[PDB]
Amino acid sequence: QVSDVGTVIQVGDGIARAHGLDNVMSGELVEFANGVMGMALNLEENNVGIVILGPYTGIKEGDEVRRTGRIMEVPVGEALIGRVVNPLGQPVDGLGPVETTETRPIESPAPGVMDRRSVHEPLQTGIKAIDALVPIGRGQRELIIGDRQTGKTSVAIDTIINQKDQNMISIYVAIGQKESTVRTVVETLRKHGALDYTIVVTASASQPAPLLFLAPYAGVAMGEYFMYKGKHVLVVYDDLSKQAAAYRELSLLLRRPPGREAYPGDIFYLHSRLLERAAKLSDAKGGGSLTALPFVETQAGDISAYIPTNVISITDGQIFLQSDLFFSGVRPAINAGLSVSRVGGAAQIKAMKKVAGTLRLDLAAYRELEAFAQFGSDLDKATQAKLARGARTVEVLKQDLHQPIPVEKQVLIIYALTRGFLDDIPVEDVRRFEKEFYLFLDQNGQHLLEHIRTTKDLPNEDDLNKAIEAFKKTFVVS
Amino acid sequence: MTRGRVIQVMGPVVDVKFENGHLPAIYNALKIQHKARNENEVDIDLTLEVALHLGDDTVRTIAMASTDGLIRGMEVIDTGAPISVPVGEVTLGRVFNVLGEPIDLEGDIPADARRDPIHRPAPKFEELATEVEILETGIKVVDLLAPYIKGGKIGLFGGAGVGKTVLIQELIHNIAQEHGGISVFAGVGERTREGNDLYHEMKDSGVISKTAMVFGQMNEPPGARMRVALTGLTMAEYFRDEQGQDVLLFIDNIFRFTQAGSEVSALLGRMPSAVGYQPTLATEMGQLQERITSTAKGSITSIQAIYVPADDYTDPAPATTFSHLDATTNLERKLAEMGIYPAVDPLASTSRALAPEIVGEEHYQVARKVQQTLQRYKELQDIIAILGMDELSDEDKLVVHRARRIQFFLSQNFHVAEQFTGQPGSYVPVKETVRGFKEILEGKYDHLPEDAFRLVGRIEEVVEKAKAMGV
Ligand SMILES: Nc1ncnc2c1ncn2[C@@H]1O[C@H](COP(=O)(O)OP(=O)(O)OP(=O)(O)O)[C@@H](O)[C@H]1O
Ligand SMILES: Nc1ncnc2c1ncn2[C@@H]1O[C@H](COP(=O)(O)OP(=O)(O)OP(=O)(O)O)[C@@H](O)[C@H]1O
Ligand SMILES: [Mg+2]
Ligand SMILES: [Mg+2]
Repeated sequence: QVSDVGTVIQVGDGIARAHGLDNVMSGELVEFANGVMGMALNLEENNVGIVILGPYTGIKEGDEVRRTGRIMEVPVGEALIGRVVNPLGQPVDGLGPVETTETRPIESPAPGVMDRRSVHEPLQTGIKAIDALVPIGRGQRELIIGDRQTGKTSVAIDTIINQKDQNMISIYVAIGQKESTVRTVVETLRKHGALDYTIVVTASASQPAPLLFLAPYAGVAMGEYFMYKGKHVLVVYDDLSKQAAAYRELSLLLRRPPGREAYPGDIFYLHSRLLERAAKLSDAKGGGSLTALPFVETQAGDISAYIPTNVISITDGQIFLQSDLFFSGVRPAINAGLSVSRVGGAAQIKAMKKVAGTLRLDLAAYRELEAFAQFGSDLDKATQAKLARGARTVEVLKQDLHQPIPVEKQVLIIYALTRGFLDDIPVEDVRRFEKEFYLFLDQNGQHLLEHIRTTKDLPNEDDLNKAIEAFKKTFVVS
Repeated sequence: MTRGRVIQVMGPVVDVKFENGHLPAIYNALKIQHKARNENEVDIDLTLEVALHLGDDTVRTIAMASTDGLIRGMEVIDTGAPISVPVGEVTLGRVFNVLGEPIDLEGDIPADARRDPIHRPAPKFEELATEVEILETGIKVVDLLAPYIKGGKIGLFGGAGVGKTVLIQELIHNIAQEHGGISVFAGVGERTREGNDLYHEMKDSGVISKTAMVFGQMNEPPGARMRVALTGLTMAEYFRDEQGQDVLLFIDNIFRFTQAGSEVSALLGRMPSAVGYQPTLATEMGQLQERITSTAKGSITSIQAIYVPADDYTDPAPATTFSHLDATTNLERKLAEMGIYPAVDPLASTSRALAPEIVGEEHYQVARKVQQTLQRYKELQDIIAILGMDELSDEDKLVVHRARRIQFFLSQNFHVAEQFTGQPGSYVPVKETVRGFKEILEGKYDHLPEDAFRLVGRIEEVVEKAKAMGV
C-alpha cells in the first residue's frame, strides 16, 4: 500500500523525504505518526519532499506518512476574532478550542484587473504625519520601513486602535517577534479595547522556519473570508524581512542555488504573491477591501538594499522612519524625501486634499535647502522660506504616543500652518499653540468642526480666518 | 498516440514522458485537463510549454499557471503547435492574458479567428529602416538633453519608486492621444491596480478604441511573466507587417522577463552564472529585443521601462539591455529625494538624436553648455564641503549660482501628477525649452530666487512665481 501511505527516508533541519505516496498532489497536507502536519513541495520520480510544520524532533526514519486529501488550508470564521493562534490556526492563548467550521486555501489567486476598483475611501490613522502627506486608503498597501527601535510597531498599534468606532476587522501577524513582546502588544490591545475586533497570529523566533515562512499567508487567508463577505480588513505583517530570512534558510536547506545576498531567485515572487492579494473589490464583487501594512527593517538606514527595494517595488508607497530623526526629539521621524503615497489625493477628504497637497515636496525642498545652507549665505526669500515654513512644519508634524487627533482638527492645524498664521510666533511655541488652539476650537468653534465632519470640505471663506485671529488675540506668546 | 504522462512536479516545472518516437518539438504547447475522480482531488486546467529534451522520451516543461493539485501520472495532450493568440482587428479595445484569452468580460473571441504563433525569427539586416526624426514629447529634460527618436527604441532606467511609471503615463497622455496609428500596451510583472487604473483612464479618454492591452502581472507564474511580452509583441508585429501602420508599443517592465527566466533557470538543470543569472541571459534577451524594430513596411516606436535591482546600474540585466536602445533616460533616487521630479539624470541620459545636423547648432550648443556646467557643479562638491563656499573663485561662484537654477528649472509639473499635487501641469515646446535654457545661461535671471524655478513650465512662469513670492 503506497497510494495513501508513505514511509520517511530522511529527517533533518525541518525537512523530510518520504517514499511512496503515489496519489499525493502538489501542495497537499500530510500527517506524520506524531500528528505533526506537513506540506508536500517536490513530487520527484521516486520520492516526495515534505516540509514539516512543527517540531521535527519526534519524527524518525521509518515513520508512517499518510495523506489528508486537502490542499494546504487554515481554519477561518467569526469565532477567531479576539483569539491568539499559530499559523496553523491552533489556539495559543489557552482559552479553549476555536469553533471555526470553514477553511480557506493558503495559496489562492489574487483578484483580477476587472475585479478591482480605484481606492477612494480614506483610512484615518489618527497621526498627522501620515494623514497629511502620506495618505492611506482602504484597499491600499503601505509598508513602514526603518531601523530597529524607531516606532513602527507603535504606529501599527495606534492605527489599529484608531479603528474602534468603524466597522473593520484588524489582523496583527507577528513574524519572528519575542513572545514577551507579543504578550505586551496583546495586553495593550486588551487595555485599549481593540481585542473586540482583532485577530493575532504569532510565530516567535524559537519556532521553526516553515512556520515563519507560512504565517503571513495564514493571516491573509484569514482576512480573505471577511473581504469576500463584503467587509473591510486591515492586516499587519511585522517582519517581511524575517519572513525572507526564513525562506532563505529553507531554500538553502533544500540546496537551491543562491542569488544576490544569498537569497533565492524567487524571493521577489514570495513577497509579490502575498502582497498582491490585498485589493479593493468592485461593486460586482461586493465592495470589500483588504488593507496591508507590511514591515521592513533596514540596516543603518540603507534603503538601497535588496529586500527593501523588492518590497518597495510591490507596494503602493512607503513610510520611511529615520533613526537620526527619532533621536534628537523628532519622535515620529517621518522622512518626507524618501516617503511617498501613490494613492495620494484620492485617499484624503476634500478639505485635507485642498490644504495639505504640497507639504511633502515643501519639506523635501526645505531639507535640501537646509543641507545646502551650511556652506554660505542666503537670500531674503530663502531665509523667509527655510525658517518661517520648514522649521514650523517639522515641529507641528510631531506627535505624542497614543494621542489620536481627529481629521477635523488636523485640517485646521495644517490650514493655520499653510496660511502663514504661525510666522509671527517662535518655533518653540508651536506645540503649545497647537494645544491651546485645539482647546479654543473645542470651546468656541464647534460649528466649523461640525461643518467639516458633515461635508468633508472647508467650513468658510473668512470665518476661519476670523476664528484664527480671535485665538491668536488671546494666545500668550513666549 | 500523442499522450503523455506526468513524471515529476517541481514548483513551476513539470516533467512529461511521451511514447517513443512522438516527442513534441521545443516551444510546443501542452494541455492538462483533468476532472477530480473523487473527493481527494481537484480539477485541473493547465497549459505547459516545452523547454528541453531530457532523453528517455522525457520532456521538461514550464507551467503557465499554478501547479497545485497536480498528481504525477496525469494525462497530457500535445497540441502540436506553439501558443497561438488571436490577432487582427478583433484585438482592438480588448484586454488579453498571456494565452490570448480575453479577460475584459466583453465576450469570447470566435474560434475561427486567425491566430499567429508566439515564437518567430527576427527580421533580417536588409529589411531594416534607418532614419532619425525627433519625437517631441513636451518634457523639458527629454526634449533638451536626450531627444526621443521616432520609430526607435526608448528605455527608461530607474530603481524602485523613482517615477518611471509616471513618466510612462505622461508620455501616453502627451503622445498616444493624437498618434493616429495603433497603440499596444504590455504589462509584464507589475501592479494589477496600476493596470486597472490605466484601463479605466484609457476608456474615459477614448483612446481604448484603438489600443490592444495584454496583462501578465507579478502574481502570475514565471512562465506567464516570460510569455506575456512575447504575446504583446506578436500582436504589434502583425499590426506593423500586415497593415503597414505606425504602432505605439509600451512595455511596463521588461526586467521581469529576465527575472522570471532566472527564477526558472535553476530547475532546468543549468549552472548558475554571474551573480545568479542564467547562462543564456544575453541570447534570450536578444531574441526578444531584436523583434522590436522598425522595418521598410512599417515603423514601431517602443518605450520600455527597465527596473534596476538594488539601484546597481552594473547589474547584468540593466547592463546588457543598454546596447539594445537608441535613447535612454536614467532616473536617480538622489534627485527624487531632492524633490526635483521627474528626477532624470542630466548627464547619464544619452540619445543618438543629439547631433548638430539633427537638432541644430542652437540646440546642440545649449545642451552641451548645460551638461558642462552641471558636470563642473558636480565636481565642485568636495571642495565646497571641505573648504566653504567663500573660498571659491568668482568664476566657480557664478558656476554654482547658474547650475543650481538650471537644475531646478529641469524639473517640471506633469499632467498625471495632478492627483499627487494640486498643480494642473503644463506642456512646453522644444523651442520654449531651448530659449529658456539659453536665457538662463546668459545670466538674465540671476536675481530671481532659487526655488522659483522648481516645478514650472515655460520660463515666464518663473517670473510670475517670483512676483507672487515678492521677488
Ligand atoms: N510617538 C512616540 N512618542 C513617544 N515615544 C514613542 C513614540 N513612538 C514610539 N515611541 C517609543 O519608541 C520605542 C520604540 O518603539 P517601537 O517598539 O514601536 O519600535 P520598533 O521599531 O517597532 O522596535 P523593535 O525593532 O524593537 O521592534 C518605545 O519605547 C516606544 O514607546
Ligand atoms: N514627476 C513626478 N511628479 C510628481 N510625483 C511624482 C513624479 N514621479 C514620481 N512621483 C511620485 O513618486 C511615486 C513613484 O511611483 P512610480 O510608480 O512612478 O515609480 P516607479 O519608478 O515606476 O517604481 P516601481 O519600480 O515601484 O514601479 C509616484 O506614485 C508619485 O507619488
Ligand atoms: Mg517592533
Ligand atoms: Mg513601475
